[PDB]
Amino acid sequence: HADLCQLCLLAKCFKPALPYLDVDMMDICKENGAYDAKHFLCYYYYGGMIYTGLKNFERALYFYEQAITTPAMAVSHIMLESYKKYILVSLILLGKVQQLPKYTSQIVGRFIKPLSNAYHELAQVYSTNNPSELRNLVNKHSETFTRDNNMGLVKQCLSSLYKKNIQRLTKTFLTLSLQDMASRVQLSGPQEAEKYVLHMIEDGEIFASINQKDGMVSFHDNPEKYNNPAMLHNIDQEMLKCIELDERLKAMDQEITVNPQFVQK
Amino acid sequence: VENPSLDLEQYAASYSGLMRIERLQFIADHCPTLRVEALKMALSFVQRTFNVDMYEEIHRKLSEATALDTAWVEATRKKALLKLEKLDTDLKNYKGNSIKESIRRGHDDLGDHYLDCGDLSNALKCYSRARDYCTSAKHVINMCLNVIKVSVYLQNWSHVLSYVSKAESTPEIAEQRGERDSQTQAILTKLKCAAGLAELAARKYKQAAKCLLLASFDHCDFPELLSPSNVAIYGGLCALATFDRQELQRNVISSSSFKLFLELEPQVRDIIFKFYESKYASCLKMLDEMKDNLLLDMYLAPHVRTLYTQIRNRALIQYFSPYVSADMHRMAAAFNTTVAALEDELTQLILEGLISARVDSHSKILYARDVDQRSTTFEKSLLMGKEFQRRAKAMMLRAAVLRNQIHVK
Amino acid sequence: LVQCILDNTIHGRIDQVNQLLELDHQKRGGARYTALDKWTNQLNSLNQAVVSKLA
Repeated sequence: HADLCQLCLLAKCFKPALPYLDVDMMDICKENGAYDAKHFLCYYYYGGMIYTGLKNFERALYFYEQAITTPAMAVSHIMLESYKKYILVSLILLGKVQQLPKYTSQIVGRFIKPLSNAYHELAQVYSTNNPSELRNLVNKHSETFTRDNNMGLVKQCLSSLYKKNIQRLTKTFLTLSLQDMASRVQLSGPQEAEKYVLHMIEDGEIFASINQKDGMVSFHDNPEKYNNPAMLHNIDQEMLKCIELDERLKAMDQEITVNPQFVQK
Repeated sequence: VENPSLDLEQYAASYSGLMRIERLQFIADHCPTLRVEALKMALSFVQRTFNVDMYEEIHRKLSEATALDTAWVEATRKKALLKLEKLDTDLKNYKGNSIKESIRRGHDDLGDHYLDCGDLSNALKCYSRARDYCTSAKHVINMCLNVIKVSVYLQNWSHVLSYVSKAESTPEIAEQRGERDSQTQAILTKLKCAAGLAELAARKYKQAAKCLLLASFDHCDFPELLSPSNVAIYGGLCALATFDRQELQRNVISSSSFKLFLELEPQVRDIIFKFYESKYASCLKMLDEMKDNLLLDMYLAPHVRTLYTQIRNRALIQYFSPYVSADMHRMAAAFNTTVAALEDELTQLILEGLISARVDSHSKILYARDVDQRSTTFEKSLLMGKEFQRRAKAMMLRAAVLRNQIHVK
Repeated sequence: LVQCILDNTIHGRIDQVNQLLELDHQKRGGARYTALDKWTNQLNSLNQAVVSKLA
């Protein structure tokens, strides 16, 4: 799996590798010995890059997290550039850096983190909304962000700051002028803010309508009431995933009970 | 800045001794054209009252601002030391006579000299020994008075908190069953009143006023202690900031014990009454004028900024509480600001604070937003299901990596 | 009206724009939703404990 993902990553054909990344791995092939941790980390790192390229940050963040939580005793080159991308992807999808699992290896907390200090500083700036200050840091540490080849993932953090601030205006406002809107988010122009809101509505990240006559934006914030047959099917689909997931948990539990080693203790 | 309502008669008659100097020593020196006249009255007192160390420590600055008796302070230093040694020998005679009755006044009298002398660091350690020689309930009553007053005078708050808890449990849970419903003298009134001053420094405004409001005016006027004037101000301002409408009515508005303190301070009484009666423009305006006067204090100065912000926040929430949609022009006038400034203050109160509303900047109307209970539960339950399934899959992979014993070596 | 509402004497709110008073003929048997909220919160905390039992 690591080799296939790597091959489709060098020559960019991401679509063929999708069926082997959309399934939840539950077993690891022993392969008659060998199979060191390098192959396991490679699959859950090259898979993160593949999802990141397709702008699927929800599952890309999941893949990077699995690589970090791998038990380890020494810093590896393939794990160092996964804490770094874990921060950037979490800043794009979520509003902040997500908390790592409690059972992560101690090597990441003592050795991996100090090397990744430009990304940690980027997260610190990405806690008080100020695009101008974060712009300076990006152009200051630009040599580091371009050496690790994760350039173009920091520029998306720039855009995500503007979109996050607009998504915050819906928590306090109901109708805002375009001129006034491009003064708290530092968009510097009603025309610029007009297209920023228009893009976000099409993506679905906000519910709003633009009134060009008065130059205002009205935030509806009323997506849907839960009285639909489509929502009933949506809940049922979530039901079948959990029901079938529990069945495979029970199956693997039963095989433990009939294990000759288990019965002794 | 003018102080026409504050006559010098009320200013001087409130404090006594050298505790006045530490009040205007540094904060009151940042306002020109006002200390110069007070220096005339300071030139009559600071020489007296057994001042030895502070005689030269503070006067060195004012000397350069400009004959006198420079040799007057020389003689005082030498004579003071001789007096303490003379009476020590007489005390030791009673101890050697095996008379436990006469030694009782010895330890109490010796600790008294420490306070007036100026050196108080040795009094705290001496008072620790006196605790051991106290087996009767009568002896416990006397030594409790000294320990409370000396702890504050040194400003060691960490030790104050650890030591004041001992005084709570030591005297058999408040003298057994209360000794037939309290004594004639309201000693407990003084106990809480001292605690009220300490709690304010601990950044606990609610507990400070809570343990300051039950004060009985039976003491009337005590020249030997702090004035009642600042007691009303300290209790009133902490009352407005921390307790809600129900507690304010129960403990300040309708409590017929604290109103007597409001008589000697009429300004704070108008503050609380107008706040209760939903009159905000008058309440905030005269509060703002009073701010300059309080800024010259030594005790309320590090709390003026915090308390005022809390009071204004309470006013904003209480103003919008009865409304479902409130015009911003009426609100701006009632809060001494403009519509533009009101918008910026309400956004902070909507993002995190208690206000649940949505500002409409087109017509300048603050609409109240009510969350939909049914949709909220569906959103949270589906979110929990999504998070739970992600955790289950991650744990499932963790089981595989544990069985296979995979690690980076 | 403001004094009564702040005293919890009148159950309603004032619409200052239209000079209206909307009463509180509301608060039906919606205790089911609050019960479900407690169920979700307990399940959220319980799930985390089970995964993080040992490792």
